[PDB]
Amino acid sequence: LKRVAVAQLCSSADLTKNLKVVKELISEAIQKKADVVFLPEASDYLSQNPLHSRYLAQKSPKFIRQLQSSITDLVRDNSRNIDVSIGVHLPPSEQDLLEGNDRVRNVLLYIDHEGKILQEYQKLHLFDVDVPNPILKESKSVQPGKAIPDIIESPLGKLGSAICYDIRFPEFSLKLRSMGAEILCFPSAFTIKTGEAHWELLGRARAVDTQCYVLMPGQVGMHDLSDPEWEKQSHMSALEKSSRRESWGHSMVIDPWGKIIAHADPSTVGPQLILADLDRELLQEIRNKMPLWNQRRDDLF
Amino acid sequence: KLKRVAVAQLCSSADLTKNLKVVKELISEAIQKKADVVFLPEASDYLSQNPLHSRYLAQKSPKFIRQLQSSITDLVRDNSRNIDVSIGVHLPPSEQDLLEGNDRVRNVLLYIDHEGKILQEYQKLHLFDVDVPNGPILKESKSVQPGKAIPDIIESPLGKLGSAICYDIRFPEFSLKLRSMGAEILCFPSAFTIKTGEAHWELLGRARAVDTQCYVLMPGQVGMHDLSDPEWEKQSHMSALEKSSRRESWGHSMVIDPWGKIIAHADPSTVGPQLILADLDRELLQEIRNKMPLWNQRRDDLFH
Ligand SMILES: C[As](C)(=O)[O-]
Ligand SMILES: C[As](C)(=O)[O-]
Repeated sequence: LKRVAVAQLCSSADLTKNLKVVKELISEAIQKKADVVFLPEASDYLSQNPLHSRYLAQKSPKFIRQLQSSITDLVRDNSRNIDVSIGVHLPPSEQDLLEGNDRVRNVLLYIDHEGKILQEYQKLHLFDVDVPNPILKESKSVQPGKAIPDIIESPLGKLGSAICYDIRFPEFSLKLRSMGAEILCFPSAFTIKTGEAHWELLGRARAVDTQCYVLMPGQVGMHDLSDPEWEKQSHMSALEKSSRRESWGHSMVIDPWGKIIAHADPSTVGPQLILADLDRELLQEIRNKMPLWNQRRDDLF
Repeated sequence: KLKRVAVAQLCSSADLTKNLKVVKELISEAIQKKADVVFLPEASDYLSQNPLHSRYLAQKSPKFIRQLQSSITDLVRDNSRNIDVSIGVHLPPSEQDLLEGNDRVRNVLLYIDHEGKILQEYQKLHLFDVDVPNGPILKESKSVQPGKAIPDIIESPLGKLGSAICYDIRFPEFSLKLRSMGAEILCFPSAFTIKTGEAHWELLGRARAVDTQCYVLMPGQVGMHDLSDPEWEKQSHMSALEKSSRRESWGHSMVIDPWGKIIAHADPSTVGPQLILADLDRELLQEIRNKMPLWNQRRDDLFH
């Protein structure tokens, strides 16, 4: 058995405040003897609009460097290793700007106990949706990724990584299992409407489809994305402020048979951590008994 | 603006004549309820005791199908009203199969129109070869030969129909292909086990519905099956010890909208045959696809 921690939190537009929360969760995870901690999409910030995101993305590299230092500090202080999977934003590179692509990068970092970034997964499927009872277009601020993420040989086993919308495209999850995934993660900032309808369904489905443990770290609650300093500098009227967002939470861990084995406590309000012990022998037993990957029709599909 | 579907739940025996009677009653009920199409489960002609039994019964299936074709035209004529029928049956191996040393039966999903014309015979692609958790070892491939073709989209009275069977549901790329080809409605006629049914039946149907943004129809076998066949047991020189033929199906037949909402579901208080009805809404389906345009947002540059 190996221990995973899944974090649930509520990002503001203040990267400093968000970093403090992130650090506390990582510290809690080490104290609870988790070997890896998984944090949601956009753990560095959430923004009011594309202009705001571009402004905040400039601050993200410092957030990441301070986080790297904080992990090595926490590991050394507690005398125990932990790896961190965390959703952040990155600003466009110098080359991107020259090519006329001034969009930010929605990225999932895997940072090991040495504070080294082992992977930077850039979100492949962008959330451009008329949410059933606001009209969202992530591609107005965000640039899509160019590559399928490699499987990570984590302390928990073979890990396949994805972000939010990615979960809705089953071919991605299937590919990660084909590449050797035993564990999938979907750090997310889900809406209330789609969360109530599909969050648990999609997580359990991916787990059952792929015979993988599935980790679902989610943003939760009502966000306050106000940023007086940005609002002043860009000369905003209060009428064009868009600082309210709300996220579904219900962060969970699902076993390869679709059983929810850990779930966020709905009665606790702030950031929270959930723990699960993962069983490699149960995973192997499920795959042995129902050998889906020996039964696919690759000749046709 | 709405189109009515009927989904049948039944309990097949090894007796093709008895099974036909039940199928005929359900189709009759569907026409009376003004369903445009009726969907029946996998193995609606028969279920068997073992691979040898299946091969023996499959020889009787062509007669079953001809009688069914005739029954449909008779029912259409007598009610002055059209219906199409989707039904899981078995078929014996072809001469070409036999020449290749393949005497296994075909697990096929038939689409039959109101004139009794067979429009499609989809031969099941993925076969149920699994060790059931706290259950029996099952190997469909011992009795059944896997298909070699992706089923064409059927332009049914309800809309564009993508067809699959049972175990096919567990392979998301199949349902994804059906939607890519233009499906608006998916069907998974099944004979699902108790153990896997309790765990995954509702999950898989709802998942496929929301994955593909299609209506999903799930006609299921239900109950403890009577696989008794005295004349065949005699012919096979089967002892009473070998005669213990136990099989049980999950049922819980349902219809699911493209958002994953269950809109019709079998009554759990019946273990016998029953029909459920649903009105399918084309506007809702198109609305969902418009608001979340998944098929405009895939990464074919990476997956394929
Ligand atoms: C019994 As036939 C040859 O119409 O499938
Ligand atoms: C043919 As006998 C009744 O001896 O098994």
